[PDB]
Order: sequence, then C-alpha cells, then structure tokens
Amino acid sequence: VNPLFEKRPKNFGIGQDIQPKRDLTRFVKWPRYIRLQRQRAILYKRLKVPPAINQFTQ
RNA sequence: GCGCCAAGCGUCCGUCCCGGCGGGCGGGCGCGACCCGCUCCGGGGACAGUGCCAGGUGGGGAGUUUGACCGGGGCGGUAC
Repeated sequence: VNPLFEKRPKNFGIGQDIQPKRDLTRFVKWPRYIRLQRQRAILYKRLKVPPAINQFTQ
C-alpha cells in the first residue's frame, strides 16, 4: 500500500472546526402555506374535536 | 497564524480496457457526521391587546356668551 496515504480526521467540536452539511429539515423557515397546513394538523390533534367530526378519524 | 468545497474505511457498477476472479481507467452509494419525537428557538399568556358600551378626568382642542339705564364710558347706584 502507498505510505503517502493517511487519515486526516476532523473533529466537529465547538469551535476548532467548521460544521458539516447536515440535515436542517427541522429548522427550515418554510413558506407561509406549508406552515398553515402543518399547524392545521396540530390544531386537530390539540383541540377537543367534537364526536361528529371525530368519527371520520375511524 | 491556519481552518470550507473529506480524508479514511465498507460496498455496487461500466454500454471501458488488460490477464468467474484479479489489475488498470473512469464512476455510484453508505459510514465517517447516531436514532426517535407534531409545533424554528426563547420569553409571556387567557392576561396584555383589539372591537363595542358605561363612569371619571380633560382650556390640549372646539363653539359661544360675558344685560340695560347712565349730564362720555368705567367704578358707584337701581331712579329696571
């Protein structure tokens, strides 16, 4: 094997290195219509849904 | 001072070559860089705030008024 080859590890600690490109899907500033849809699903899980509307979950 | 655009591993290809495996040439994916959980993070919160009515305050502002007689008017008087 070639002795020139080497491991060059980078530690992603606080400071001392630049962070890699990781998934930011949980911290994206989504457009206002995506926010509207997702919050509307949360509201249906958060509020007291009356039985006549809740019976369609089943 | 320097710090990014991955090293290193582990696999999958070639309609590509040279002796099913090997070597060369060019690529792909995964780990490196853990997984799951519904609101980006934090601070308040059914209060603040907004809409409508009710009470107080309000020369900051608006509009108006501030009699008459009278040896001039005013002051004084009322002989109004």
